[PDB]
Amino acid sequence: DVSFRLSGATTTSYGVFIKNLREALPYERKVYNIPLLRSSISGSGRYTLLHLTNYADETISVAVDVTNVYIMGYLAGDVSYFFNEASATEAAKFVFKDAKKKVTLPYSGNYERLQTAAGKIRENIPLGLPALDSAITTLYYYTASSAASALLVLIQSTAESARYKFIEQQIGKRVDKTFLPSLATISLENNWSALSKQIQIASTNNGQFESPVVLIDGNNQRVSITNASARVVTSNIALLLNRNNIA
Repeated sequence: DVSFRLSGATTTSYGVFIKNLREALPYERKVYNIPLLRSSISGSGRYTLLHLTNYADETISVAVDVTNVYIMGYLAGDVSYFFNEASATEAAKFVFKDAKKKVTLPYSGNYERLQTAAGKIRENIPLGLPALDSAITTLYYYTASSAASALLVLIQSTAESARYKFIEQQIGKRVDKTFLPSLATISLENNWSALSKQIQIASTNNGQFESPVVLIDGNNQRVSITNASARVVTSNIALLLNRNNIA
């Protein structure tokens, strides 16, 4: 398990949290020195917990599938909450088994499903440490009408930062304020599977992608990634989704 406390949080402590998170995940090997997540894992071993505490010292435990960094649900005291989808329903057989009340959220963890539930797209949902604190509080008290937005903040602040150094850096920089994520940040999130697949193909194709991955750069400019020498591959992506889990 790994923990992150908002009270006393700093750019450095957020980085340490993300490093601990990445290191809590088992990997098959490294491709271009990037950890390759496992194809599959048996029962309980497939999940890990992140204990997140807000400024007010209230904690939620978040269940994460270690093969894909997908969040399954979370626990607040003795009430558990799981996404309305197959993966989460399976996770519930193994995690938070003794919760006294088990709530099924009215949506899956899919970005589009969450955005529709939140009534806002990621471009307009603030991130940064104070945002993560607000999200934790919202989830701890389960204010239903704000939960989808809180989950979008939570997912990006844990899974997306773990997957990309760039995202980790952006979120960790905002300690006493919030910010709206750039199209580049969102582009990274949307293309994690594609990038993961192409990097693995490149490893046995002389660094060449079979199919280009189109991303939006810092200047909102559209760019096409086609090989393992790109900066996104050499200096950003921190975890790779196993090709076996990519359709």
